[PDB]
Amino acid sequence: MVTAITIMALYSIVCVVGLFGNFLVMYVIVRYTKMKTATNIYIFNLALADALATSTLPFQSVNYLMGTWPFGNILCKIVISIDYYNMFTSIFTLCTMSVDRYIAVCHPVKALDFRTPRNAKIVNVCNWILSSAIGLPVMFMATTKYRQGSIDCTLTFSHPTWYWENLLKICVFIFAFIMPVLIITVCYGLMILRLKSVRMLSGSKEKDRNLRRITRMVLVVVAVFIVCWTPIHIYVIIKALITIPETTFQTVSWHFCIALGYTNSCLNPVLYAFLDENFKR
Amino acid sequence: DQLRQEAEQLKNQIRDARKACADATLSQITNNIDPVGRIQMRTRRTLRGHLAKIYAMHWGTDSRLLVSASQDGKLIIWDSYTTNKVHAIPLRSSWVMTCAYAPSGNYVACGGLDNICSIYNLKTREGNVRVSRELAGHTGYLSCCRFLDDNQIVTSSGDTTCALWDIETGQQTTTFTGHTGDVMSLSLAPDTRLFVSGACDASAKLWDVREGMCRQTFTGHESDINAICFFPNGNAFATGSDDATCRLFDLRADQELMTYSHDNIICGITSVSFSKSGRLLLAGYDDFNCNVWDALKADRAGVLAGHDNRVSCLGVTDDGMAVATGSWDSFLKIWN
Amino acid sequence: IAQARKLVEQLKMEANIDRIKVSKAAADLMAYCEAHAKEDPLLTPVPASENPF
Amino acid sequence: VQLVESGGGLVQPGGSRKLSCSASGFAFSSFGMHWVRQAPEKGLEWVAYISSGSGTIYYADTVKGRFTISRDDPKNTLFLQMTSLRSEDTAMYYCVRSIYYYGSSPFDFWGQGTTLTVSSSDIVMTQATSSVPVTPGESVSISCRSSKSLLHSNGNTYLYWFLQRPGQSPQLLIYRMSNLASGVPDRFSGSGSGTAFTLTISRLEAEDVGVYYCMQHLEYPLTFGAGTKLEL
Amino acid sequence: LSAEDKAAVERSKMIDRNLREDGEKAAREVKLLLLGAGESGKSTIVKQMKITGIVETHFTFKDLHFKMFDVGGQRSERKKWIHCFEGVTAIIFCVALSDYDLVNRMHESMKLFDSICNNKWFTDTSIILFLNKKDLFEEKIKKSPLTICYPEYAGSNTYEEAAAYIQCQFEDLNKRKDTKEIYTHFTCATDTKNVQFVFDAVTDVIIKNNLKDCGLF
Ligand SMILES: CCC(=O)N(c1ccccc1)[C@@]1(C(=O)OC)CCN(CCc2ccccc2)C[C@H]1C
Repeated sequence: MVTAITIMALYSIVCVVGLFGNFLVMYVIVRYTKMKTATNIYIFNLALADALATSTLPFQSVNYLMGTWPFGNILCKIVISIDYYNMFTSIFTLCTMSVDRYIAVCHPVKALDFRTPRNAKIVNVCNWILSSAIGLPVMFMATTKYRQGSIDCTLTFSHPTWYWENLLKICVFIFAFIMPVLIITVCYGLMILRLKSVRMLSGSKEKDRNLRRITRMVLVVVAVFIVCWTPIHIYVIIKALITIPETTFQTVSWHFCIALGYTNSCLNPVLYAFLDENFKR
Repeated sequence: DQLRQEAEQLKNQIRDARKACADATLSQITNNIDPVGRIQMRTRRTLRGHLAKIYAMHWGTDSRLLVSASQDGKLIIWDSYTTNKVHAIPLRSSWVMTCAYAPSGNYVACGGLDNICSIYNLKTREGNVRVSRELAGHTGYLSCCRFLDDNQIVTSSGDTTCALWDIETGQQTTTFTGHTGDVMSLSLAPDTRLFVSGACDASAKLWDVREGMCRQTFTGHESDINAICFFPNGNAFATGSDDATCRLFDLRADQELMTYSHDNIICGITSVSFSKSGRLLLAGYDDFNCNVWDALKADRAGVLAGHDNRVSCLGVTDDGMAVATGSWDSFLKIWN
Repeated sequence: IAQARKLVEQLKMEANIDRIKVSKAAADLMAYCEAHAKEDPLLTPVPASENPF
Repeated sequence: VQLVESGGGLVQPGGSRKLSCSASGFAFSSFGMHWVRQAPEKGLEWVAYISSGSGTIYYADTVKGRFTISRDDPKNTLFLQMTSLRSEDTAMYYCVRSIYYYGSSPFDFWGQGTTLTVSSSDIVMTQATSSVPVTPGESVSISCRSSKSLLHSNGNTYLYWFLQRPGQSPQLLIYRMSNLASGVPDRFSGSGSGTAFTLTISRLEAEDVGVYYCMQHLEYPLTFGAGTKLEL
Repeated sequence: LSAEDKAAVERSKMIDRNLREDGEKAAREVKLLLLGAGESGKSTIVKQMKITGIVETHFTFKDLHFKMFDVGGQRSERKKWIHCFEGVTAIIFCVALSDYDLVNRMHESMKLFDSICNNKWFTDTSIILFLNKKDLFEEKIKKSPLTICYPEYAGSNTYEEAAAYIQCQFEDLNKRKDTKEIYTHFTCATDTKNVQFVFDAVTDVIIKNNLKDCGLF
C-alpha cells in the first residue's frame, strides 16, 4: 500500500546518520590527529569510502519512491560505479585494518617494518585500484533502460546472461562476503589467541579487565560485520536461485536487508573511530 | 675553619651594599608609561622536518636561516622565508640538547649527552656539511655552546663548568669554575666580552671571555635557572627557572629589577628571549605555550599558544621581525 | 681547605664593584627601551608590504 | 674537485657518440650537473642539465630530441648520449657543476672539456664591445645588457659572470650580480640593476686576459653572451 | 615566481625524503635504557648481549635491532636530562643480589629503582629488572643472613625464599601495577638466555605499543 514512504524514510535516516558520522570522523582526523599513524590513515580511508558509499542512498530512495531515474544517463553510471566501487573498497579497507592489527599483535618484529604511514598510503591506494578493477566495468556496463511504463537505471550484459549476469553476483559473494568474513575472523581469532598469553593482560584484575574489553570490542565488530552483511548476500543468492513470488512482504524485506547492509557503512565510525582509544582525545 | 666567618659577613656586606642602592623599584618608575596593550602574534611558518622532540634552535645573523637540533640525530638548517631545508646534518649522537649558528654563517655547532659540541663546516668545497672539529674535554652533558666569532666558542656543561674554546686548536684557553650546580643556559653580551649563565643552584653569574674571573653573581630564584638572555643594551639580563618565575636582573645595580610571575603559572620556564628594542620578554613554559611579558611594567601582554607539547627553545631574529619557537611537538613555529 | 679561601677571595673581589643606584639604572633601562620603540616590529605590527614572513 | 670528460674525436654527420663526465673529489650525488658547449671560435652555449636525483631534466632548443642526458650517481659519472649529430655540433663540451640552495654559488667548477668534431622567446644577453685593449693597472668596465629584466620579485637578480682564460675553462667570478665567487680576488666587483649590468675591475693584474661571458639564470634555457675579450 | 628557487625546493624535497627514509630505519629499532646503581653487573650484561657521556650498544637478535644506552658515565643531575630518554621502549635494570650485605647499598639500589620507576616520564615504560651475581648470592646467602639489609625477614634463609623476597621487594615499588610491568630474571653467566629474556619483554612491550597505536588498548 503506502509502505514506500516508510522505506524511503528508513533509507534517508540511515543515509543522514551515516553521512554525519563519516564526515565528523573525517573532520576530527584532518583537524586534530593530523593523520600521521597508519591506523589513522586506515580510519580516514574507511570513513571516506563509507561516506561516498552512503551518499548514494538519496538517489536509490527517490528512484524507489517515484519509480523512475530522472537523473539522466551520466549520473546513472556515476552512482552505480560509486556504489559498487565503494562497497568493495570499504570492505577491503576493513580487511586491511584487520590484517594490520593481526600483524601488529602476532608478528611484532615484522610489523615494525610493514606498519609505516608510507606503507599505509601504499596499501590504501592498492585497495583503491583493486576495487576500481570492479568499479570501472560496472561503470562501462551501466545504462538507462526503458521499461514498459517507467524508466530505470540498471546493468546490461551479453548473451547468454545465465553465465554473465550471475558472474557479478558470484564475484560479489566471494570477494566481498566470503573472503572478507573469513579473513577478518581468522586474523581476529589469532589476535585474541595471542593476546590471551601476554603478561600485560593476564596478571592482575585491571589487566584482565583490559583483555576482556579488547576481546569484547573485537567480538562486537566481527558480529556487526556478520549481522549486517550476511542477510543481503543470502537474500540475493536465494533470489538468483529461487524465483520467490513478489508480494507486499518480499519488497519490504529486500529493502530492509539493503538498509541492513548499508548500516554497517553507517556504523563503522562507532566501532572504529568513536570507540577508538587514541581517538577519544 | 674560621675562614668561613669571613664568608658570612661578606655576604651580609654584599646584601647591605645593594640594599642601600635600592632607592626605588622598576614598577614605580615605569608606573607612568603607557602599556603595550594586547600583542596578538599569529603563526607565519611551520617547519615540519623533525621526527623526534626539538631541543634547541638558533637564528642566523641574516635573520633568515635558522638551525635546529632534535633527538632524532638531525640538525636541519631551515630557510624561514620559504620553509626550505638548506641542509640536514646527521649527528653521530642523537642526544643533542643545544645548537648554535656562527655569526658569519660558515659554521654551526651542537652538543648533548656526549660531552662534546662539534663544529660543522657549512661553506666548503664538496658540497656537503662536514664536521670541522669535535671539542672534547667537558665531563658532563653540554647544555649550551654559543659562538663568539668564527674561531672561538664558549660552552657550558653539566659538570658545573663553562669553558672558552679555540676551534682551530681544540683546547680550552679559559675555564670558568665558580658554579655549585650544573650550568643550564648561556647568553653572550652584544659586544661579546661578558656573558651570563644559569645554573641549578638558583644563581646566575657574569664572566669575562678574556680574563676568566667571575665578575658578579646574581641570585633570587628558588629553583634551577633553565634559560637566560642578555638585554639588547647589555646592562641587564632575564632568567627562567623551575619556580615559574622570570626576573630581569641588572649588571649595574648588581640586583634584580623586577620579577615576572603569575599566580596561574606553575610550570618552569625552558626558554627566555627579549625583543629588538627590549620591551618584550618572550618566555617559553612547559604549559605548551609561550607567554609575553612587558619587560618594563611586568604585566603579561600576550600569549603564543600554538604548540602541542613542551616548548624547549625560543629565539628572536636579529632584526626583531619574527619569533621562532620550538617544542617537543617536533614542529618549529615562527611567529610575527 | 682551599675551597673556602677561594670563595672568600671571590666574594671580596665581588665587593669592590661600583654599584649604580637602581633609580638611574631603571631610568637607563627605560630610556634605551623607549628610544627604540620604532625599530621593533613586534611592539607595533607592520603592514604586509614590509613584513617578509 | 675534478671533472674530466671523455669521448671526443671525429664523427661522421648523422652518427652518434656518448660523452662521459666522471666526477672525482666532491659529493656528486648532491650537485645538479650541466653541459655547456663552445664552438671553435664562438661563445659558450647551454646544452642540458640534470638535477640532484635526476628528478628534473632540461635541454636547449637545438639538442631537444637529438641529445639525451643522464647521470650515474653510484659511479660518479655524467653522460650525454648524442644522436643524429650535425655539422654545427663541433664544439668543446664542458661538464659544469651547480648546487641550488639559499646562498649557493652554482656553476662554480667547470670541467676540462672534450674536442668533438663533426665533419660536413628566450633571453638575449648583449655584450657590445667584443674586444677592447687594456694595460695592467688600468680599470676596465665590461657591460652586458639583457633582453628582459632579470631582477626577480624576491630580490635576487640572477646574472652570472664567467672568465675563460686562453687555454683553460671558464671559471665563476660573480653570481647573482653582486656576490664574489670563492677563490676570486677582491679586484672584481659586479654592479648594475635589472636589464643593465656591469663588471668593474679595479687595479687589474696579469692572468686577467681572456673572454668574459654573462650568463642569465632566470629561466631555462640559460643564455650566455657574446663575450668581451681583453687584449694586452 | 621560483626562478632558481624551483631547484631549491627540489633539494629541500630530496633531503626531506632522505629524512623520512632515515626516520623509518630508526623506528624499527628497539631502544633500551641500561640503568643501575654503581658497582652493579651492568657492565657484564652488555657482554651477555651480542654487543664519553653515554655509550650506545647496537646489536641484533632474531631480526630485531636493539640499542642499549648506558648512561652511568654521567655523575650529574639526572633530573635535567632524564627526559631525553622518554619514549624509550624499555628500561633494563641491573641489581647485584650479592650486595645485600655490603655498603646498605641494596637500599640505595632500591631507592634508585623507586626514583626511576615512579618518574614522571617512565610511568608507562616497562622495566626489565635483572638480578646479576646470582652465583655470589648463592655462595654468600648461607652464611650472611638477609637480616642485615632486611631485618624484617620472616622466613628461612634459603635461596628460593630470600631471592624471591628480594624480587617481591623490588617489584613492590611501582604504584602503577596495572599500567606498567616489571619483568624479573635472575640472570647469571648461564646459557646466555638474557638476550632471549630481553627479546620476550621487548616483544610484549612492542605488542602493547601496537595495541595503543591501533586504538584497541
Ligand atoms: C550484495 C551487495 C549488493 O549487491 N548491493 C549492496 C551493496 C552495499 C550494501 C548493501 C547492498 C546492491 C544490491 O542490492 O544489488 C542486489 C545495492 C544496490 N545497488 C544498486 C545501485 C543503484 C540502484 C538504483 C539506482 C542507483 C544505484 C546494487 C548492489 C551494489
